[PDB]
Amino acid sequence: VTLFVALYDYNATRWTDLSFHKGEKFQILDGDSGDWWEARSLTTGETGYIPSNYVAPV
Amino acid sequence: IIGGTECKPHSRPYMAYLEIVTSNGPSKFCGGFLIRRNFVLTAAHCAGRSITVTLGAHNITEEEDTWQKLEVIKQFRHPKYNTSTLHHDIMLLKLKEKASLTLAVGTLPFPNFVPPGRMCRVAGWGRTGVLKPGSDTLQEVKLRLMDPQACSHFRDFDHNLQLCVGNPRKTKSAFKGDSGGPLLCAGVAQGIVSYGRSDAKPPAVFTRISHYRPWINQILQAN
Ligand code: NA
Ligand code: NA
Ligand code: NA
Ligand code: NA
Repeated sequence: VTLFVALYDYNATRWTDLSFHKGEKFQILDGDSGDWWEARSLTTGETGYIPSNYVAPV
Repeated sequence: IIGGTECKPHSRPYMAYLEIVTSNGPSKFCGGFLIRRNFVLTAAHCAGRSITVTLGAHNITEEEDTWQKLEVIKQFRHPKYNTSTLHHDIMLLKLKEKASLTLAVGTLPFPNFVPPGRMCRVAGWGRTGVLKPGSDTLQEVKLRLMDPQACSHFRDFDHNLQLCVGNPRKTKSAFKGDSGGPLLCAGVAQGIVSYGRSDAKPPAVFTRISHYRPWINQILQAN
């Protein structure tokens, strides 16, 4: 699996979101169903939607 | 479920607890409801690589004889489901075989556009507060269907597609872990828990089942 890294901090506004900090790494679980991607944080192990433009491949 | 009460055990025998797996990392959890002996309805955002459905549960942390655990063989996520807005947050799950009908396990098969103003009920095993764990026991709460204007702050909210649920003046609401669960109004499933504010302040947003009835009917007839 290819890892993704947060380019900015993000604070959840919906309970289906993940919050995260710049530098945090993710595995992408669903990046194929819209511009928000279901992600699992390697820091926290939590899963949720993140805005795709906030991350880049590691 | 925030501000609710523990359900009488097995009083909502259609309720499904879903455990959704993805390789390596920890699984995720949602609610659902049995609408046919081998179909569960739930939210599209609950999808994943494989799903196990637990029926007949009250305290989900303690196995008992009422439990029926079934593997999902096919996920039918709504084809227009969009992750940015969560529009069309609805999915049918085909089970590997039929559930047995018992006092604790039963279907809620479908029998109109539901207007604002009525009182409805939602149940689930989700968090009982922003920072609370998921509930051991099935909880339920009575919530008001609001005017769609009560959900204005979710800019993409669409009254044709979604219900606006929970008087903002109260703390009562569905929350994390309740996704996929049914909103029943006068005993009929009318909504599916979809999403709400990170701070749990109601109203929350539910999929309006009436809009998807033809699609549901289509999947059922062919499967
Ligand atoms: Na999450
Ligand atoms: Na969009
Ligand atoms: Na069976
Ligand atoms: Na809107």
